[PDB]
Amino acid sequence: VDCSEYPKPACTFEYRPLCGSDNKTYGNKCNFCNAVVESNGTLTLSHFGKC
Amino acid sequence: ISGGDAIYSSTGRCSLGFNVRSGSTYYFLTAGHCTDGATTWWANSARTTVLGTTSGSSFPNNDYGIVRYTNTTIPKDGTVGGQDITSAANATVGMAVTRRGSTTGTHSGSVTALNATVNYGGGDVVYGMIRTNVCAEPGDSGGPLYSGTRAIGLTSGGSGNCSSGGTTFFQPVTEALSAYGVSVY
Repeated sequence: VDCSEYPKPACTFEYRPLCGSDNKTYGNKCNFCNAVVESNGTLTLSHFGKC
Repeated sequence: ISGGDAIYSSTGRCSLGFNVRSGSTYYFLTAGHCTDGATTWWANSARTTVLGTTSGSSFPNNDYGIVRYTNTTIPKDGTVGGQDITSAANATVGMAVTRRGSTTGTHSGSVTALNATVNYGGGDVVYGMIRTNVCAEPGDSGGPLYSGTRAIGLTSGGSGNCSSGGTTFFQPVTEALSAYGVSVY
């Protein structure tokens, strides 16, 4: 996952989880990438799937 | 199984919008972004209970899809959780609505705008959407938006979350019904 085209003002809501370096499960890639932007690039991907 | 319940495809989990039928053929509606590229759907994460197979899918532009039931014994309730649905209606600004989804459950709010354009990026743009102040989170895609016993829309997407508040867009269900020649029951 590349969050380069983020942020996005809206995300669809299917669930395909990713596990962030903050130990939070992100519900989909769009949600994860908007969070990376919001953290100003400090959040990273820990692994695919739930945390 | 009824509106708002989890549905699983090969790729992830969405929510069932509404159970609908044409003649003697039963189907369920859900979001097009969930039906896109999915063939078979199941009722559980283990994929042991089959529901059926995708029969139509419209996304982007619109955001609806329909799955034809192949499972003969599963109960196909014409409700949303326990709520009965008896008809479909057009959304209006100011209308109180309720959404149900497989991740967040039931949340209420109101329609704040019609015919909105939502750009999910990469050329995925959807038009004609209902905007509301109801929250939603991943997994809630495709679930029903209803008002009383009236079917109004299918959850498509948005921002924010249920803890802090959000904005969610829904595909008008009337359009899907029409496209597929099916009706709620």
